[PDB]
Amino acid sequence: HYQNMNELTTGLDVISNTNLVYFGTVQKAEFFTLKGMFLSKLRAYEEANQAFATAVQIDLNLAKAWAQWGFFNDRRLSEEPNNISFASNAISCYLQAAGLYKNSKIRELLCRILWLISIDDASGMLTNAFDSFRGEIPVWYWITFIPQLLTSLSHKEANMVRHILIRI
Repeated sequence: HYQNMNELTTGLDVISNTNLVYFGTVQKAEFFTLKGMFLSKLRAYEEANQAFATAVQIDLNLAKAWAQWGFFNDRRLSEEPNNISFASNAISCYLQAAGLYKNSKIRELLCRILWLISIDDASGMLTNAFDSFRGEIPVWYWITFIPQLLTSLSHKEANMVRHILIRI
């Protein structure tokens, strides 16, 4: 039901009502994201955000929970003058959906973060939150964007691109 707009007013509650006891939380977050991302499409600012904010509490994994909150912060911050530090949340979403989402296409969100570096003026909270991650990063998957990451060396604020360059 993710397409076909008109059923989204009754596609939310038709799935948000069962929520059984599933002998383990290997799929609870994909519940609390997917109906939550039905609230991402239509303008529902608050219950999608807390639904993602509790689905991220369930496993701290299955990075589509980390991703679609990034797509929803794209849907928010594509609509306002983007001087504010509200995309630091988005770069933390794409970055902490980049590493652990393994063995599939990361080029959408990694090609997103290569643009989100250069909205940098003038808050350094973007590169501070970029520096704030610890864990795994897709060492092999940056390679395809390495021309676009070397002709972005020439611009200012490349002192965090060097962390991507150094392990390649």
